[PDB]
Amino acid sequence: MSLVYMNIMMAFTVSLTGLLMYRSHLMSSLLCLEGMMLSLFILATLMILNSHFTLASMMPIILLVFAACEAALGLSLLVMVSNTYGTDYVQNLNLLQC
Amino acid sequence: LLDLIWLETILPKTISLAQMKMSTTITSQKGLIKLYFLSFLITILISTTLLNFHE
Amino acid sequence: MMTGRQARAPLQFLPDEARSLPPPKLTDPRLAYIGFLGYCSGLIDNAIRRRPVLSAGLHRQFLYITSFVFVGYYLLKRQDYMYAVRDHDMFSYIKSHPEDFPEKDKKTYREVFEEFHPVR
Amino acid sequence: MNPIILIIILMTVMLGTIIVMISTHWLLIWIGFEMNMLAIIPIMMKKHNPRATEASTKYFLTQSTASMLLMMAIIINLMFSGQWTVMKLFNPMASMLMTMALAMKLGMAPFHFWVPEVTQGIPLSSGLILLTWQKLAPMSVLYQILPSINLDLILTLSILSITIGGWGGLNQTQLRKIMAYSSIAHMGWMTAVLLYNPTMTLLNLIIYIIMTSTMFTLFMANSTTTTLSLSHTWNKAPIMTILVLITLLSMGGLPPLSGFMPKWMIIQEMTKNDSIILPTLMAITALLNLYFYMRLTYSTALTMFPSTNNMKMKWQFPTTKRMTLLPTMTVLSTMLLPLTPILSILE
Amino acid sequence: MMTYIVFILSIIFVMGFVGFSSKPSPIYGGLGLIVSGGVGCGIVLNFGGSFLGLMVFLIYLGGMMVVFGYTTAMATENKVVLGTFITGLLMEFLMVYYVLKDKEVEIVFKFNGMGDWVIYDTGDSGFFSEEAMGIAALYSYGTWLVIVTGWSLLIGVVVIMEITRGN
Amino acid sequence: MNLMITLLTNFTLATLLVTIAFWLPQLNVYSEKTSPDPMGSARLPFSMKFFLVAITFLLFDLEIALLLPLPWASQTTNLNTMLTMALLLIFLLAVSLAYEWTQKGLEWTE
Amino acid sequence: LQYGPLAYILGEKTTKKMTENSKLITVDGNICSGKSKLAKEVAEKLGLKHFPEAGIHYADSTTGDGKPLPVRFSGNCSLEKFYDDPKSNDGNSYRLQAWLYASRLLQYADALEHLLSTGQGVVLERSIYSDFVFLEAMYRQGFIRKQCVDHYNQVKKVTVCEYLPPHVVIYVDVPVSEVQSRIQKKGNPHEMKITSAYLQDIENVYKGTFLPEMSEKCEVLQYSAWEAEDAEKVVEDIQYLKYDKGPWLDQDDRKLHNLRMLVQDKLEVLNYTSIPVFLPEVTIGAHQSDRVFQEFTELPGRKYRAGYNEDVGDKWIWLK
Amino acid sequence: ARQWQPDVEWAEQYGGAVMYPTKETAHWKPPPWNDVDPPKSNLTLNFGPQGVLRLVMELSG
Amino acid sequence: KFYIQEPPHGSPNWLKVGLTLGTSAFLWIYLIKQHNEDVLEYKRRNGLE
Ligand SMILES: CCCCCCCCCCCCCCCCCC(=O)OC[C@H](COP(=O)(O)OCCN)OC(=O)CCCCCCCCCCCCCCCCC
Ligand SMILES: Nc1ncnc2c1ncn2[C@@H]1O[C@H](COP(=O)(O)O)[C@@H](O)[C@H]1O
Repeated sequence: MSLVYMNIMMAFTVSLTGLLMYRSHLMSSLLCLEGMMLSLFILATLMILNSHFTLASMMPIILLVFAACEAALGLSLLVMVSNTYGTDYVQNLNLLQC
Repeated sequence: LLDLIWLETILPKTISLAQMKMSTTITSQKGLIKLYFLSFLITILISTTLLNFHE
Repeated sequence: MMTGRQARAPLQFLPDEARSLPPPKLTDPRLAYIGFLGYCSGLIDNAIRRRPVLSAGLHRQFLYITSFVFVGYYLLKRQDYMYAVRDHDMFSYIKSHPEDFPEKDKKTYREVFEEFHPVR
Repeated sequence: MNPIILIIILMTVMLGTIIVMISTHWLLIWIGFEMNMLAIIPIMMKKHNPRATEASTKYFLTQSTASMLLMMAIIINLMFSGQWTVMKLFNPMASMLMTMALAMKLGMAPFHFWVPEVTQGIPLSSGLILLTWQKLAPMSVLYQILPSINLDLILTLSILSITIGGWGGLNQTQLRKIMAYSSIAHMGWMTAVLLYNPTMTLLNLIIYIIMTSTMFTLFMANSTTTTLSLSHTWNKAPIMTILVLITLLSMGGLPPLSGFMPKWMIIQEMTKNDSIILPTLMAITALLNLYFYMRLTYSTALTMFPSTNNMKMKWQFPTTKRMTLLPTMTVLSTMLLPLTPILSILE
Repeated sequence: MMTYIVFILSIIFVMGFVGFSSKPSPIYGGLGLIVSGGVGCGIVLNFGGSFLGLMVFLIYLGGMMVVFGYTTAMATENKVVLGTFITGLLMEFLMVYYVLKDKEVEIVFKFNGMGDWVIYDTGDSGFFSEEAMGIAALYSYGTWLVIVTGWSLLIGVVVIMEITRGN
Repeated sequence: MNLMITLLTNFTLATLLVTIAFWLPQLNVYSEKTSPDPMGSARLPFSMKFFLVAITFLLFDLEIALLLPLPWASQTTNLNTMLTMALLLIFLLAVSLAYEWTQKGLEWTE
Repeated sequence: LQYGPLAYILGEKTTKKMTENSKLITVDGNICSGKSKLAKEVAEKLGLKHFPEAGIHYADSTTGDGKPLPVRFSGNCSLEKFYDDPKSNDGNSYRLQAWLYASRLLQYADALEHLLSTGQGVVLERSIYSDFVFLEAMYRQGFIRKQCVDHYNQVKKVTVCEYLPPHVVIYVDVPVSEVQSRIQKKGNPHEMKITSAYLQDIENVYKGTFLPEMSEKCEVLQYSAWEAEDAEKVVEDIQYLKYDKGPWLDQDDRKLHNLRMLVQDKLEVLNYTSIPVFLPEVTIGAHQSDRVFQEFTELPGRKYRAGYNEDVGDKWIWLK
Repeated sequence: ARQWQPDVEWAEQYGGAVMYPTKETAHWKPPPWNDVDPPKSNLTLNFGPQGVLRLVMELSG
Repeated sequence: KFYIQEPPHGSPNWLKVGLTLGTSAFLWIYLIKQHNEDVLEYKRRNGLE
């Protein structure tokens, strides 16, 4: 298939591996998650425009709306954690081991 | 020597102490999220390359 | 397993061809066991809230028994329907494939040589 | 939380799972998962302590990563088929990605590491919702896409889930983590019989939902979180110890309890297909779950741990709680094995 | 070169994702993701999807990344960053040189090495963009889609007001 | 291609003006100095209010994103369905704003 | 359930009845501060309901036939044996103190339940914010150990966080000399067997922690002995208050509805009173708990749920 | 003489975070009983004269 | 009078007990009606009369 499809998939897997290796910040996890969403938007948009499948042109907008509401929910979770501890560190979240 | 010690040991006790040991090692986890998501990454890489599960 | 059959008639609990089957009798052992489960539900219901277990809520224990028999009768109808559909599909497939199910010649035991193994 | 808002949010959770179940379009499957997560997050944060915020953070990240992998699997299906029907996938790689995403949504191993933490952080009723209702949607999607699932992948996930969920719960004293490793083990048991006969998958789903529903209703009825708090029930209410006795013995699959029914039908279906070894290792693993259920019953019911003086005051207050359907869910979860051929209603 | 402009913007898109995915900070992570959103929007715009690229700029970089930078800037105020950056860039440029010399590459699927202009259509669509009519069909056809999306956004407002309340 | 040339010209003129503005008054020599704020050295207090108005913007922006193809949606054959879903979306935006009002969401950013 | 969330759905809001007269006031003092009649006079001059001081048999005073039950079913403890033998062998001191704190938590739950279900204010007597003043006195006397105090503070940590403090706290300045004078002027010989440093420890924990830790999260009042003899001046001081402290200000229907759903569930209030911490002073063993529970099944009106007992003549049980 | 019911020490076996403490999972304290942790401030400004008045605020946001 | 408070179940809730007995009798008569319709439909489809 197309080579730009390989580059968008490699962008998705790069932001995947950035999401699967936490450094410190929870905001970095959310930014890797929304980079995953962005690569999904680009890939779905290129496939839908390329095949001229007209009724799926409304699909990437719905993807964008749902995952942006997902990101707003994530930011509210991060702000509750930032009120609890002070940072958005992931090593603060070690209460539920016991 | 046999029927309070060795026959008592061979079938139930080695199983008992081995399940105790492996029960400790499975829940020997330090409860940190970086550990578990790095294990998810090692899961994805071993599943793709090491196991031929995409075939 | 049989989801290709009940995909043209969706969400029907008991289809129109189920009424060709004989319904489970009201004296069925399965239905009477479900009524026993209703009695046990009444007993544990009085037990968890500290009532006289064998006396309190005869209306309530009778409602448990009535409700379990009422649900279990339709469940037994669906059970008998699905097993009847299973045997009907199997037998129509056996008739529509004669070549896959051969009539094996049943050997009489005068030809059947099993090796004798002595016990001593 | 406002009760009208609580009813609207719970109906949004149920609406998300219904939209996963009824829809024929992949985007509507993904939308149902998004609605499910988006409405279940405040159910976990009903009490607004730091443990619920941590649990909802871990739950949100795991279900969000799973939903992004689900949309990637859908998008590669749109590459290799140009269409959106919810049926078998026309790509091995989309099959592997969607099976991994549904494994992260079920909490199956080796994506299981969020289940005991999120079960421990949240309250008991939201834990009940998590461990019963949230398994209904990805098992429906796995019920629909089984002509494309890699056999070795789903069996590896299944046996690794059973071994980790068995060899984990032997150490625990928290009741919610015991239910969480029970969840991991039972989802291994459900997905292992999936490609052989999925009616047994739905049977194990019903019997698991009934047993976990009974157990969390008992845990809400006594307000117990640990093993010792469960074992101090005998002087507060003696019958609740008997009920957790019989139901914990059911969840490991004792004969002739009804929790023996699903895995007996699973070994009955896996040996039809000339797998003798794999259900043998699975039944060897399930005896560990049976062992720590025995340990919990020796803690709670068959012995009587010594109480305090304050229990005499709680003698004088019977339980003012909504124990909704608890005798019904106890009778169904233990005395159902004589009705084993009722499983054909799920065909 | 200019025939390969979607490929060039795709390479810049991957370089931006390796740039912020090595995670120096949430601030520079947001900065790199903004630059990546712009170049991925350019990738969308080079296939004729002008409305979806303007949805990227108006919604993604317009609302959501602005709220990410807004929350980052008021709630926060390496070796491994540079090493992971050069690791990912070496992986990407090995892939680039492979497909430059071979005109074919298989990472997971098999892929072409031509310019990605070769996957188009040669006709005209009359007096409408096709994608404009497809999004205009959201209201006349997508009744169920608009219902579930609007209900999810209403419950999104309700959920955020519940969990940011603190009590 | 005219668009990318124009964007390159505007970005290049802006970058050139910024380089000149940062490096022309460095050619002056004048001197060096010591150079030692209502809040002195305290940590920045996190305002819940600002975050709430940012998320309220983001949710109403998503509802706007659903509302955007209406000038193209008026051209449809199926006008009753189109008009019903359009008034439905603007009413759901109004219900979002009304729930934001009445359950005390717009406080100290009213 | 007569009250549930369906009651809140159908319109039973808690700020309808919550007028300005629905104020929670607690009058406090030492063992002989003489506040028991001041509480009744303030209750009959402000239109508030008075609750007598909870002792061993407060749960007996709420449940059943109302009479104080035998000391094996309720309490397993006494104030008089605490007065005779404060450094007792079996540890009756902390057992009595834990039973008293459980009874005060039940009393304060009844106070908030009355204040939220009827809207009628409650004059309290040594509420749950003023119960550790006796425990710390017992510990400073050496009547108990450290782990008893840690057990009580764990139970306090998992109970008092859910409840709101009262509006007004009235404190009665009576010195220890007048307290011992009224001890001799009572006539109870167990109560006459109390030394000086215990009353001094109660006074010290009072004036050093309780009024300083409540002077910010409620309105505290401090009065002497003689000026509290006229309760109408106290009622005058109550009627001219500018409420700006406590968490009473930021209460909607929903927070107080959570509080009302919490306080009417008696077992959920009494839940973490008995956390499973094996402290041997309060630990009643399994055979003894068996014996007293089976005898509790044998009491008239205690065998079943209260509307199902056939030894007291409940009718229509077969239709219940 | 009679039937053995457990002592305190047998029930102490089921009163921790895990049944068997190992050397790695030994640092655990048991979680709170009501499942609530302790959560673990007001702004001050110093307006200079930049008549002239030096206001010093104590702000609550 | 024995109890110091009036208990929540001192008198039977006649609404609830009437609902119990009426719903149970309704389920029995509807069950027997459906069963008689089923056996008559069986004997009408198979012609066993
Ligand atoms: C092929 C299969 C097809 C599908 C078949 C059907 C599957 C059905 C699965 C049902 C699972 C139900 C899980 C829970 C659903 C939501 C109800 C719930 O959790 O309500 C919580 C609610 C909270 O009330 P609140 O005021 O917050 O009080 C908490 C403390 N103050 O209230 C409470 O906490 C009340 C406490 C008791 C609640 C008990 C509810 C039991 C309901 C489930 C019954 C068993 C499952 C159904 C039968 C088998 C079906 C397979
Ligand atoms: N630790 C304690 N020592 C003595 N009395 C206590 C203690 N805790 C509560 N009290 C009660 O407080 C009362 C003192 O108030 P008064 O009714 O004025 O005597 C005693 O009679 C006891 O009922």
